[PDB]
Amino acid sequence: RLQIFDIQTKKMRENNMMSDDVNLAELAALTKNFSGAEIEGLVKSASSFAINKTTREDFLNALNDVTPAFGISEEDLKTCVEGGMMLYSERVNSILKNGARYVRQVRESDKSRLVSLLIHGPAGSGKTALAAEIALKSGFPFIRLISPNELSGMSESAKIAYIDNTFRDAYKSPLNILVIDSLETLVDWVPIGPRFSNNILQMLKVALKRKPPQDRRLLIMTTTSAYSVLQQMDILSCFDNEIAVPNMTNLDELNNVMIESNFLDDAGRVKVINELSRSCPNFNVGIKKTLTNIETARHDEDPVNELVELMTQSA
Amino acid sequence: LGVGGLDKEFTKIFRRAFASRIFPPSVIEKLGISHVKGLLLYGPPGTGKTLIARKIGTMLNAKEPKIVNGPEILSKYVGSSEENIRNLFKDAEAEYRAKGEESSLHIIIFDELDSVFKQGDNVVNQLLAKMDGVDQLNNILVIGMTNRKDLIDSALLRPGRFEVQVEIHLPDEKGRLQIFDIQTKKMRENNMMSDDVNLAELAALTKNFSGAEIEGLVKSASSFAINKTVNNTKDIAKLKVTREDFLNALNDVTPAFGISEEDLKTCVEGGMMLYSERVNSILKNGARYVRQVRESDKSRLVSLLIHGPAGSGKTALAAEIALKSGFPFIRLISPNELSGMSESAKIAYIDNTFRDAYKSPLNILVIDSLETLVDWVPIGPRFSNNILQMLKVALKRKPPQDRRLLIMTTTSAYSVLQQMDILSCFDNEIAVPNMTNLDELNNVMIESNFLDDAGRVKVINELSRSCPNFNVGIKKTLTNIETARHDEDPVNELVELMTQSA
Ligand SMILES: Nc1ncnc2c1ncn2[C@@H]1O[C@H](COP(=O)(O)OP(=O)(O)OP(=O)(O)O)[C@@H](O)[C@H]1O
Ligand SMILES: Nc1ncnc2c1ncn2[C@@H]1O[C@H](COP(=O)(O)OP(=O)(O)OP(=O)(O)O)[C@@H](O)[C@H]1O
Ligand SMILES: Nc1ncnc2c1ncn2[C@@H]1O[C@H](COP(=O)(O)OP(=O)(O)O)[C@@H](O)[C@H]1O
Ligand SMILES: [Mg+2]
Ligand SMILES: [Mg+2]
Repeated sequence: RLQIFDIQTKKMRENNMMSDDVNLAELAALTKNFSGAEIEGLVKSASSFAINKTTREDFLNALNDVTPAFGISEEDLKTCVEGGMMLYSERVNSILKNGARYVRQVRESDKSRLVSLLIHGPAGSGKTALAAEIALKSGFPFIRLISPNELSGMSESAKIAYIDNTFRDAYKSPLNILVIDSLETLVDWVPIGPRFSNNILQMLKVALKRKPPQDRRLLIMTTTSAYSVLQQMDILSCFDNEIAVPNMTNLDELNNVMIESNFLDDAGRVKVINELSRSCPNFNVGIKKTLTNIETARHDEDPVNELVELMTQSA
Repeated sequence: LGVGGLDKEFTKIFRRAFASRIFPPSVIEKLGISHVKGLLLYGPPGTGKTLIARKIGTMLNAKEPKIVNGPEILSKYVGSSEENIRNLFKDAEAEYRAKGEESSLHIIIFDELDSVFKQGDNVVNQLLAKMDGVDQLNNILVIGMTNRKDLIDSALLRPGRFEVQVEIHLPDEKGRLQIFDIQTKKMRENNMMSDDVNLAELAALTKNFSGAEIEGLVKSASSFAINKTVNNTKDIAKLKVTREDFLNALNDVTPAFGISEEDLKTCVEGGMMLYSERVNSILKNGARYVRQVRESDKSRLVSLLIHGPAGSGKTALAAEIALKSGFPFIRLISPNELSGMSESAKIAYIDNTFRDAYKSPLNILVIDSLETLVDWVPIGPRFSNNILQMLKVALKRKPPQDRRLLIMTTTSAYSVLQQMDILSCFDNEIAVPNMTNLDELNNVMIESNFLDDAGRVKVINELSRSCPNFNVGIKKTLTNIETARHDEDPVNELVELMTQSA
């Protein structure tokens, strides 16, 4: 990419129309998966800044207007899928360190060019947020997620073609990561029949075992909440490891979350725990329920007496 | 003359199709016979069917053959398609009325005939009318060429229409040696070729090549020598191609009907260690089967089913046996290749693959995920019946004319198949078990150089009383071995992962 920058900026350099503070070497590193036309567009946008004013900052600002293919889907992953992250238990830290180890292994090994992991647990635990958070810290150039929102209102034939085209594009960068969300909902599962589409299932089953070409590598993460259903369709031999995400069952974790969420002074935080000590000592709820009950209690006239009632109802 | 290889398939053609034209009309009328007016040739593409016709045309001093393309005729408009047929024979019609019996021979060539039957009738009727009906013309000879003889309707093969039929095969070692001489005569005769180039050695390296590929190889070899001087510069007096040029050129042309080595090497095999006696026994049996195939006449078809627990390592043994065999033709029909195709498309693809497999002395077919191809699901159960019968029939059929292939398929649903009643198709069964002893784990850890012996013994010490009755396949064990290598505490992580997997 350095030579492409040289070719593009030779004309600018040759007429002393370029500042001396701009270094092309750093630009050659900032643009990680750009093409020639992308560099041309970047140069044009940067020159537009100088033209409109009547430098390095011009290029740095132009970098914010051009988004390349094979880039990072920052908005979809960051905003919707992550709305808080607090270490309420040791298991979260263990899961995060294992994920980091796997991410580093994928980058620093030749034998492992394809790793697939399955994240399953009761609904509302937070599987999807962990899946996206692990990928965000990796820093790989390419990241994409497949969720039902993309396939809504489509026919089956278009669905297969779309997924196959995405997987085809996945094999054209040094590093890739893919996320799959709510596997059961993608296949249109309803238990009365049961009813579902078999072609999509077979296509996914074939895809999940294929290896990339030319010393290339990619990582796959999937999230599910129907482990038994997947057991019925005997596709458990595709994933090389599993991770379990349980719910909360101790009052200490609830206290830690309450402290992290800035509920109120310690006086009432002690009273809530004291009441729940003998109200229902064996509650079992997820993070999503608690982080919405805390939100609900804050806006009420009697937060202490309302949060306890909500906890009793949920349990 | 200009044609090498085919020797016995040319004398027979000349005996029947052309031998009569030489003699004077007097003796022919004396005998009371008639000249043959049809001829059919079939074989794999790019093997030299038109060349023999053109070269045999020159001996008789006949007019230069005309050519017609079947798809071209069919694609044009209907009116022009009907009109153009009468144009081909115009010269023959004129010269016949001009001279009579003493006219010269005219030869016409027709290519891709089967395209007309693959669906058109007007052209066939007009062709037959000019050569069989009351409009008989006694100065033409029609030659038809097709790659699939079974599709031509039997009505055309009876006497009076395409009486003689011939087949063309891929060249033998002698054929490749002769075609190389035919190609390099000009270079040899003017001293532009080195003395270190040996053709007898070149003949063996190119195994399943056709004539066009040999010509392209010569072209690339010449290009290699030419490029070495440019960058035009007057030095061209000692230009002489050499062996190294052809050896480099060999790595440039990839033939059809050839080894798909990339799929065999990259995706399937990435590690192989003999940790037990059973692996050695399996490999020995595979080698024995290969040698049985190579040096026996009674066995021309062998099919095997390798079965075991999911993730046992099935796909690795098959590819390892296949690669060491050294066969000219190796191929796989797998869900990766069939992905995204329709049902009828799948049927046609499988049929075409099997037909192509019948055109080499030795072949290997690897069918991957047999239960997945049929699209089976235990819930219904659901499956496509039509594909099942195709696969059931194809697994017993024998290749024609003393050819041989080995089919191998892998599955993990032995109960489903035995229920389906298709277990009579497979000649033999092989079972690959999982690891059940810690001494095997010790060898697995040792041969991968996981870490030093001091920490090596500790893992065994811990597993001795952690969980002595583990049962895990090679894939999961080797993945855990590698995933524990990038951690701060290899021992605890490895022990916990291996215990959890069990
Ligand atoms: N440690 C944590 N792990 C997961 N989620 C957390 C954590 N701390 C806070 N949260 C909050 O939990 C909320 C619920 O998680 P998330 O949105 O990932 O749900 P989910 O498991 O994908 O949901 P569903 O099962 O309905 O598909 C997130 O908005 C996140 O803000
Ligand atoms: N001796 C061996 N036998 C089998 N596999 C081995 C051996 N040594 C190492 N391996 C590794 O085992 C891994 C598992 O192989 P493979 O994926 O083909 O198995 P499988 O049981 O057919 O898998 P699948 O679940 O896709 O059906 C391969 O990556 C190979 O690297
Ligand atoms: N035995 C042979 N000797 C020399 N050249 C051959 C031979 N067989 C095929 N060829 C090459 O094949 C080319 C023509 O083949 P082609 O007309 O395509 O036959 P078909 O169409 O029947 O496959 C020629 O360029 C010729 O050099
Ligand atoms: Mg989910
Ligand atoms: Mg396999």
